[PDB]
Amino acid sequence: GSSGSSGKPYKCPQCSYASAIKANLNVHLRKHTGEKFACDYCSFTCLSKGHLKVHIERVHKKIKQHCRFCKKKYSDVKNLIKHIRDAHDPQD
Ligand SMILES: [Zn+2]
Ligand SMILES: [Zn+2]
Ligand SMILES: [Zn+2]
Repeated sequence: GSSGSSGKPYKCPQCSYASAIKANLNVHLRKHTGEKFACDYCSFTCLSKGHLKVHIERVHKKIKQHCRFCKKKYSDVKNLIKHIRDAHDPQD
């Protein structure tokens, strides 16, 4: 059948790494260790801080935002922005 000569079945849940041995997968994961930026919305994690931010702008995008000025929640942040410029419109 299709499945003939398979290899590198073990995949890394941290990156697109692979190996033909479990042990290897373990030692390989050790390298990933270090800086782990977890999401402040879900059980998500990333090595690149810059990326983590995007995860929220793509996953948790348009989340109930609470105005730090009038403690007013807004279904769509987009609006919250205009609001501040409307009600909380600065002199500058
Ligand atoms: Zn890896
Ligand atoms: Zn998240
Ligand atoms: Zn406000």
